[PDB]
Amino acid sequence: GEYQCLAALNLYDSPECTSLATQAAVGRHLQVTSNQQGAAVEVCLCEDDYPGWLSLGDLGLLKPATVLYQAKSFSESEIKKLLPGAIAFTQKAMQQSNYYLWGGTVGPNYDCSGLMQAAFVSVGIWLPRDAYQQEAFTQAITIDELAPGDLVFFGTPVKATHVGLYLGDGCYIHSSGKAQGRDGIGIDILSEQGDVVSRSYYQQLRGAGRVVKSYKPQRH
Repeated sequence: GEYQCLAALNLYDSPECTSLATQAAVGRHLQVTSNQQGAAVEVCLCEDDYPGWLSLGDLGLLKPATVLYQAKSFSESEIKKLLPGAIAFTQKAMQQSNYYLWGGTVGPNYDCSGLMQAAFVSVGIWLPRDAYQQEAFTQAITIDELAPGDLVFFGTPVKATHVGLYLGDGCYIHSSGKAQGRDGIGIDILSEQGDVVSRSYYQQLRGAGRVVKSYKPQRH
């Protein structure tokens, strides 16, 4: 059935609950499946269709839904007006102590795609959870077409593995990891003239996307 989260919940990428997949903010809706494995149960968050594993203890942090989640729609022009608020969310998040948390979604500690999802949700707009899904979902544009509030994608030939929010003037805001990044939220530029972090990510640049609708996944 469908439930509302009474507290922020961790969802894991396996029944073993050793690696975080996403986090569900208080008030989100999820569906609990009959697939229980080990000490966990498979769930699927409603707003982004994102699957993961919930500890069986956390079932007491759910309240049954009698009104099912339905996604809101926005026109392209409505979305344009909301982009400044998404940007502002990221700027404020950068100012709170934070590190790069794989699966971090509720804050203050984000992963790259989790920051994007949280920023857009703050203005009412849903994105899918993972970077490759955010690229599939958004309207592909060229690098040269980037405008503030568009998403910047980085990764392998197979898929995007990283994402940031374009600010203008080649600059973007993102959460990035330890090995090549800042271990948290910061500013980089799409230029080989940038600093070593900027250069590292620039080498992996894949594409760019514009948010032209709010995500409305399929009801399973």
